[PDB]
Amino acid sequence: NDAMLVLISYDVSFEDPGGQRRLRRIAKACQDYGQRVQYSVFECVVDPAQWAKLKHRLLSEMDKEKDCLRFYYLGANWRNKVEHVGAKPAYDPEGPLIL
Amino acid sequence: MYGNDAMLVLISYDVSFEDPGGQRRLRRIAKACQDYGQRVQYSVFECVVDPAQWAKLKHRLLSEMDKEKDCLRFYYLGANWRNKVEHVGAKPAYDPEGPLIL
Ligand SMILES: [Cl-]
Ligand code: NA
Repeated sequence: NDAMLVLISYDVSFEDPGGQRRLRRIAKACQDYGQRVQYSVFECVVDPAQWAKLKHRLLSEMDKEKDCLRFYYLGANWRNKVEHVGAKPAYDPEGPLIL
Repeated sequence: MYGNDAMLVLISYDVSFEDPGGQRRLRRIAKACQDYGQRVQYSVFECVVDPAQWAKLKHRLLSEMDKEKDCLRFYYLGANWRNKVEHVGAKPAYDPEGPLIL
């Protein structure tokens, strides 16, 4: 199916030992699908098969009692629904602002 | 409640803590956003706003940010944001009582 963008907000206490480990694992899982717009906010462009696989990984890595994941479904036309103002994102500043 | 023309904007404020200004700007931006929704991360905000409200809020946010040091990204979830947001796990620390989704 058509690729869509999911914006993933991972609310984790990263300065805590476990939180740091879980964030690293979640960041690694998300990395090649898009870009890291904050330390724990990820954009992932995914078709249906990719998203089913990815979502399962993320839910497995998080601690459901301590952390929370929020998914924002921007759809296939995410480009028409995202706006960037200001400095380039710290991560991959050479890439496009919008995926 | 909200009007039928209300929509959700998810605001990611990638703010620089290189100097004390960052925390100040974040405090101002958080305050501007607080009236319209909830704070889902330290610098990620949800705001439910109609067109006129958004025009005013957006202008305020752009004026408070430092455009050289910081970045603001706006994600326009539309009038049907409720069908496009999913929460898993613990309640948000800011406004832990309220609904998970506005
Ligand atoms: Cl922290
Ligand atoms: Na960390």
